[PDB]
Amino acid sequence: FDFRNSMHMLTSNLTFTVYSDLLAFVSADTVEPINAVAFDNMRIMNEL
Amino acid sequence: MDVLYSLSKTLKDARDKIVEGTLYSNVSDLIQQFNQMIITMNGNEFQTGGIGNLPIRNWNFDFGLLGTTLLNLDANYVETARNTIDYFVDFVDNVCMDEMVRESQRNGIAPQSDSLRKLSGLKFKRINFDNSSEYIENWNLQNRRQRTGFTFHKPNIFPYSASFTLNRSQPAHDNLMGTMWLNAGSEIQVAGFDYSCAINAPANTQQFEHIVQLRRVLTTATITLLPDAERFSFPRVINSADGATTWYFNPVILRPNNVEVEFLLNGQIINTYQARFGTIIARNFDTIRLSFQLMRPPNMTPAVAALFPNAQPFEHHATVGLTLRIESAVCESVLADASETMLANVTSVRQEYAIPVGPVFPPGMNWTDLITNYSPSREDNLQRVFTVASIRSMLVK
Amino acid sequence: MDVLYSLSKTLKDARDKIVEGTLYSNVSDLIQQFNQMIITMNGNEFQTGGIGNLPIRNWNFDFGLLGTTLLNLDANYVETARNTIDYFVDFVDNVCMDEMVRESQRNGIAPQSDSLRKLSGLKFKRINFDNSS
Amino acid sequence: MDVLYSLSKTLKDARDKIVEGTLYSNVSDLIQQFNQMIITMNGNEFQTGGIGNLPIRNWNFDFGLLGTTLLNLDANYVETARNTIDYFVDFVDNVCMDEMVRESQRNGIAPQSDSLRKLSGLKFKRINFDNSSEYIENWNLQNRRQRTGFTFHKPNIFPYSASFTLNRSQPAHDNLMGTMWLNAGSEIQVAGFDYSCAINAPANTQQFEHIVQLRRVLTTATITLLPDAERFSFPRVINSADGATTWYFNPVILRPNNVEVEFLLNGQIINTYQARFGTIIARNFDTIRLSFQLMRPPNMTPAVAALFPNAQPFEHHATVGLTLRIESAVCESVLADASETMLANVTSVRQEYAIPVGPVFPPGMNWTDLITNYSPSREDNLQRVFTVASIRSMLVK
Amino acid sequence: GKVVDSETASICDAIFQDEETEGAVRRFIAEMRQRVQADRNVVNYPSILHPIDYAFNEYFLQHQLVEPLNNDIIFNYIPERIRNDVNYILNMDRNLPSTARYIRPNLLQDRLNLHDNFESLWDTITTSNYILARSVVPDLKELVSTE
Ligand SMILES: [Zn+2]
Repeated sequence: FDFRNSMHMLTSNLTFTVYSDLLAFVSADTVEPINAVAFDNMRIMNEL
Repeated sequence: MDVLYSLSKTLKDARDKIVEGTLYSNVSDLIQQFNQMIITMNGNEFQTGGIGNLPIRNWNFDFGLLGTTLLNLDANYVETARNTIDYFVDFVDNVCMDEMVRESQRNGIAPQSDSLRKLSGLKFKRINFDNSSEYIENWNLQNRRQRTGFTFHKPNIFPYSASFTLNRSQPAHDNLMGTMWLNAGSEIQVAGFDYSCAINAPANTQQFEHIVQLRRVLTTATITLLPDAERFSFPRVINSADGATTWYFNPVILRPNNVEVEFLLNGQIINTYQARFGTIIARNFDTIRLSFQLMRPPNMTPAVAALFPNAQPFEHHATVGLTLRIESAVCESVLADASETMLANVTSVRQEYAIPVGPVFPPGMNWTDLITNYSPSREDNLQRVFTVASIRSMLVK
Repeated sequence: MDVLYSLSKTLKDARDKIVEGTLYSNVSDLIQQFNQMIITMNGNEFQTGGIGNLPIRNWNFDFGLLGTTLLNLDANYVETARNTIDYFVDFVDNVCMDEMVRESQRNGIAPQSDSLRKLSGLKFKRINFDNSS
Repeated sequence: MDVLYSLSKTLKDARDKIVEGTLYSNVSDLIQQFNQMIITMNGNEFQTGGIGNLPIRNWNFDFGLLGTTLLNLDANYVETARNTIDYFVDFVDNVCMDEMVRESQRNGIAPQSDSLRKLSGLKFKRINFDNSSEYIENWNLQNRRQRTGFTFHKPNIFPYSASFTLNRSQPAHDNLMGTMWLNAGSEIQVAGFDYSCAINAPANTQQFEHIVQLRRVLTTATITLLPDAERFSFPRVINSADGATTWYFNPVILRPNNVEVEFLLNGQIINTYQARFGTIIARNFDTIRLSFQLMRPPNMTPAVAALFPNAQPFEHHATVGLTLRIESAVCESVLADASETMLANVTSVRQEYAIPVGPVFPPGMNWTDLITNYSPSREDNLQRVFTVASIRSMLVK
Repeated sequence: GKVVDSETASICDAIFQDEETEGAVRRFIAEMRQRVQADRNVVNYPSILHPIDYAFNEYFLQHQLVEPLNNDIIFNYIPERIRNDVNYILNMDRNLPSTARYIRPNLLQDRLNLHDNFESLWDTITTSNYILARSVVPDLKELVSTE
């Protein structure tokens, strides 16, 4: 056993915060069904 | 100013004491000092140049401290350091140079540059250290009204002067008597000539004398004094005093008789030597007086007698001379000498950057002109400028 | 023989692809190959020279591998490596030269030197690679 | 500097290994390296130009990365990449060119431009990789310092020199003896002539000699040596040494007798060849000495006898010669040769952008002038400049 | 001085006292302190392991599979579509500390081509993916009275 050859220095980061699931932070509502539109843009379900 | 100094012995005692290998505690007292600096710096902005062909460079600071650890310095430690020093090196250079040109009359002894005027600031003094560099050692003691000079060499105290004085002459210049000399640097050569070989002189002896007044006192001078002036021992055709014609000098050399050298200080004889050739000491003087004589030989072999007739034409001109060289000396004022590069450094930086002639120094930092009229202002500026050159040479040669 | 080759592209593609900085993954496929060598070697003594003005330098082996850990090579990594390569360099030179003089009328196509005759050995062929020269 | 290199093998080993098709795997070890770069960059503003006719394009950095979420590269992947490379290409060009002109006496071996001075910075070293390009391979080895070296086909070691030396001549130039030669590039042709055909010479043999001193040592040279100097085998009217008149040379060629070629190093014979024509090896030399003789034919048929009378006029001038060509060699210093485009690249970029003559290189990068006074400064600048040209040619030809 | 971990600690206190261990040792152990840079998030702690150990733990550090995180990335983990489908509203509300860190989802495609022999299993997949679907397909509304 030789000391100096065993002693190393450490590069470690500092204080994260791990997040899972994710999404959630997504605030999202929705128009009222009667107002749908397809790639079309004219309106889906337009037979009043 | 003193500030400036540190900045260097910092780096030298740094770029030197820090290398792949050394144990820990051989740099503890050092590392510390170092960091202290970095701190004081970071944040303060600097500027250099704006004069002649001097690159107006801008400097900034923001460098991490250290990993004050690891035992036997690992290579990786060095490189991450050298890279931080090489900004200070290339810096200081641009700093020295900037204040190594500006001249000021009234009060020229002090700092000038927008770089240094900010260094003498108080918030910076937190740095000064290890003032054993002969020059700083002397800078300080000077701001303290106190005595002490520097050790010089084959010094440069005599402004170039090469001339003659005819004590007896006539239009034909066929029977002259006088002296001719060369004072330059640390050397003096002087010859006394008498075309008549003292034929009609009292006691058949012609007296000569050469006086040289130093612009600054030299102390503790080791001097070589030798008989004869080789420089004036050969045939010459010289211009007359009025420049209207030329005369012929055809020397034959005799030993100088009753040689007496006096080293005076304020008119007082401090050292006197009678016919002593070889090495002599002149401990404190501002003037050198060399007195010597030509004595007509009382006994002459035919060959000699033939050179010295009782009547003109005088074709062989009796000449006696002396050579004096100041090998080393101490001066309370900075001077150029044969070993130090200060004058050359200052002159070189100014020449390289096409620095315009200023109000203090003669064009080209001409030494003869400078020492001939070595005013207090020129000396204060010279000392400031020489001290900076010496600070610079600790890192950049 | 083919052995010999590797020993070099090993070093070149080495003394070349290893500079203060590079992100590891440019050499992962390289480091490996390298080490493999060291192993096979260590423990076997070698002899060269023995003619005209050719010194008789002797050689030995016993070297540490190469931490394949780090992500970005630090200067310190290099130096501790270059010092180990410079023994192989100054070696190979003395190796080439030794078999670059001996000649044989009969099988003057095969290996000769006490240095190489041992290289064609089987326990060594664990090295060959990148024969594009 | 080394930085610079990578930036390229990066792109080449890139614009080459990245195409519609291939399996990711081929580039995993590659992609990575790449990205690493982008990061270090983005956010740093760069300036190029500011001299002669050199635009001053400014560059900003804000680029995305490279998903590693694929196996087979779809065309769409390429184009979104090539568009990002074409900014680095058109960049590097403007970068090389900028530092491929500036010169510095003091530190010519170093970086200059506001573009590169920022590259040697530490925060960038995070890139360097795959240094197998013959030139960089040699750049590095030169900074740690050791046995560096290159390869050249018909190198360019001899500054152009075409002249003669008359060892025996007279006003009428009707009975001359001497040598004439052409040293240029990798070739030497030298002829020794004796109008008298050694009629009054000891042993009826006239000795000749031609010495050529290389400005740099060449090692491992493969050389062709042939008898005769075709260039000096035809009738000529030449200007006299003083330029006052012209002489007539009407050669008739004989085989050079006792040919001896010596390749010397520091005055020592390293290789010597006696009358060996064809291919010879000179392993290490800084000087070539060619000695050869004209021996009057002891037996002559009438037609021959008629050319060489016992008395003047001498109308057919006996001539012997040699031709030596260095096909290949290794030099520790960069040189121009018959295959590499380095000199031409550097010279061409400077000419195209009307770059003013600087303090280091002769006007027009003139090879003869350069090699004639191949100072350390010119060599360090040449190597820097040649290495950059080689980095540039990996992408732009 | 503050140090790495338990073992690291022990060792020091231990040797510190085995008299026959160069006065240099105590020194090093002594004055050697941690490294704490608040800004940036740097922490260089003095340690001790072993060649083969450093080996390990090392790479564990150089491969901290943890990328950053901006409002922008959250926004992006979203199909290029939908965002461009007016019918749906998007908005942000929580902020993001420069502390944000996630774990790459790793979505390399098929890699294995089972869709050309492993029928048996595809059927089981489809089935699955299918039920999955029904669970989502929104129920209908407002119909015409059966009767
Ligand atoms: Zn001396």
